Amino acid sequence: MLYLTQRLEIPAAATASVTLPIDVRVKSRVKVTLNDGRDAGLLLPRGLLLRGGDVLSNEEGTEFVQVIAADEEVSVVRCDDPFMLAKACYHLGNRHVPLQIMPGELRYHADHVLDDMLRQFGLTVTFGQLPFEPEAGA
Amino acid sequence: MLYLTQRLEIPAAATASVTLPIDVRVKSRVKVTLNDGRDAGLLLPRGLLLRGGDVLSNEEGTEFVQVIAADEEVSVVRCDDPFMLAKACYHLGNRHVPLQIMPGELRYHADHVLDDMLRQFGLTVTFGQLPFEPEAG
Repeated sequence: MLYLTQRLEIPAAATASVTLPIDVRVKSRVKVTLNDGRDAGLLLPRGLLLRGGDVLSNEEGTEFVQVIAADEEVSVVRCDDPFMLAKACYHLGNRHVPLQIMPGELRYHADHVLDDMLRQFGLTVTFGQLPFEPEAGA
Repeated sequence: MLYLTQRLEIPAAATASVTLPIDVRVKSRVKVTLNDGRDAGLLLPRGLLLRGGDVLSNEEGTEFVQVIAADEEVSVVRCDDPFMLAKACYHLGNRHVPLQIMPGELRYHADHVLDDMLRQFGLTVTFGQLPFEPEAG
């Protein structure tokens, strides 16, 4: 039974693979079927951030699996007006809502109350099944 | 004494004014000093936010006091890259920091800890003595 351990920075062979949510990419240690086929456990230190593209490796180095942010039910906000988005970011952080931030776009786990709070800013909120990479801050 | 009890939606020619910082402007019941030296007691409806430009009057409609946001010690954050400002807003709100948000310009009570924290994000912080008007949520 192969078990993942250390996390390298160097993006080696993408021959192996695994796809997990944000929920599990902060467990440091767990197990479920993978993408390369070969099931495997986990051995990562405390308080680690696993990002889409972040390669992993074992003690032997024979394998270099890759972590992939699985699609997750999220609310997506797209606007080309930084101000309207800035305001939003403020109020979401004020409720400690894990949020993904990119130019012209925001992502947070689907929640209608939040969608209505954002629509109250004249923002368009649409549902999506996409990878969720919220801001570093657990 | 003199009591200001209403905030007329309808403007009017001001007969006086009182300068006040945000902490006071959130206070419904309080004794203040008009800029002409007279003492007036604010007795407006509870839970109301006084903004600069607000005009308070009395029952008899014989006094129209204009609220002026007092100059406060604030840090000012800018960046030609608007996307950089957003992340700062998210973190500031995470810490529940009163914040004034304008297009390409943030403002908050000067605090050196927050300043460094924002420089990390690579934001240039500046200082000013300006009227502070934080978001109300």
